[PDB]
Amino acid sequence: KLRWGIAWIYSSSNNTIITITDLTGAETVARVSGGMVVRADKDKPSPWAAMQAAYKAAQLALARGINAVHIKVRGPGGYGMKVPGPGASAAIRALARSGLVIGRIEDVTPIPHXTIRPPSGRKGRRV
RNA sequence: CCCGGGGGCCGGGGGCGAUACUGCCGGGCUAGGGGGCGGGAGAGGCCGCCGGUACUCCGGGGGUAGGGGCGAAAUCCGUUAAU
Ligand SMILES: [Mg+2]
Ligand SMILES: [Mg+2]
Ligand SMILES: [Mg+2]
Repeated sequence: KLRWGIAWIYSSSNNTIITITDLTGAETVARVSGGMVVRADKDKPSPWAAMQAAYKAAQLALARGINAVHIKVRGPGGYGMKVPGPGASAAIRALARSGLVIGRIEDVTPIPHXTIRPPSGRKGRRV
């Protein structure tokens, strides 16, 4: 008997956030971030930070009764980075090793169908 | 240098001629141009109605305490429940 849930992974260039919830996504069983598992702010987007956060969220979900999960990885969608950051792969790898039953792995980064004006002006981030 | 003769001194007018070229007058054409008909092409324009995701904000439910940012941080957001 497999109780199903969803692992949302937010992999940005500065941090990662793993939220494990029920299959409707309304009930949250666990939620970990890189700042909750890493000493300094410089290591939040580290694959180590994503790996240990995925471990902690997985043990919490297994302890609270979730044994199977789909995976939805994402980055900051719209006027930002349209790809998951550097910790999504490590997070899913730690999820797989934690003993949780994997369903479907999908990218759910929100895509603007046009858009809004992004930051940094018109000369870019360095001029 | 002076004398004598011819030429020019770029022009005006008169007379007699020529009609290729330009102009004028008349007639006729279709080669350029314009006006058409037909089937298509186009982010051409104005006007009206509608949608797509993204986004921000707001209200409620889940769930704690971080989030955001950077080369590193810090200001900043958050325990009136944030991400
Ligand atoms: Mg003489
Ligand atoms: Mg004279
Ligand atoms: Mg003289």
